Amino acid sequence: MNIFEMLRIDEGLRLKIYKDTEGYYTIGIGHLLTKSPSLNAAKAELDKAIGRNTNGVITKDEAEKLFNQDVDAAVRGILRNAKLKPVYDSLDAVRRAALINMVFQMGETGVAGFTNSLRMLQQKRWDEAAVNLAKSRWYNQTPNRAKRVITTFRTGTWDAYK
Ligand SMILES: [Cl-]
Ligand SMILES: [Cl-]
Repeated sequence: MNIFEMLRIDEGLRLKIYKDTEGYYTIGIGHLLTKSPSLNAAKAELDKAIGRNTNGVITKDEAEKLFNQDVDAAVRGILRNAKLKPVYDSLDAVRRAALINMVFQMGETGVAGFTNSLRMLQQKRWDEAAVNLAKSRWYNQTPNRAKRVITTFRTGTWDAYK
C-alpha cells in the first residue's frame, strides 16, 4: 500500500463533476474545484485546470494527472509549513502517509489547526493522539474515513486499509 492507493480508496474516482461530502464541486480523485455554488464557476475552474473545454467531464488520464499534482502539492505544503514539517519529519513512513491524507482532505491550514494532536503525534503517544483526533468535526462528519486515518496513526500499519 502507498499514499496514492490509500487516497484512491478514501476518495474514489469520478469523471463527471460531483459534489463532495460538504457539497462542493469536485471531480476525479477528490480534486476540489470550488466552493462556490455555481456549476458554471466549477466548469470554468475545471477547464482552466485541464487546459481544454471540458463540458464537465474528463478522462481517467486527466484525473490521474490532477491526482499526481495534488499529492505533490500536499507533501510540499507539509514541508513548507512550520507546524507540520517537524511532525512529518518525526514520523515513520506509514504514519507520514496518514498525515498527507489529512492535508489532502482538509488543507494545510486545517491540519495545522490540530495543535494538540500534532504535539501528541510528535511525542509518539499514539493512543492519546488517536483519542484527541476523534474529538473533532472531522471525525464527526466523516467518521469512516477518519477512523481509517486514525487507526493508521495509532498502529503504524495499513491494517485499516486491507
Ligand atoms: Cl489545479
Ligand atoms: Cl466517512
